[PDB]
Amino acid sequence: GTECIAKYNFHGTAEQDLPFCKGDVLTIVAVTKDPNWYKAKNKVGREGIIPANYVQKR
Repeated sequence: GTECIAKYNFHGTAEQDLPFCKGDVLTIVAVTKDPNWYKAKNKVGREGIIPANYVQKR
């Protein structure tokens, strides 16, 4: 997985979203049908969909 850093706070929008905080380090675990959304995983192991825009590659 490729690590990312959250640029902003994200409160989910739907059941499948992965909420996170600015500064958080996430690992993109998969790409989705939509280019603006990725599936990632956080520190404690939770997974969900996040916006490609709120996150900074490496």
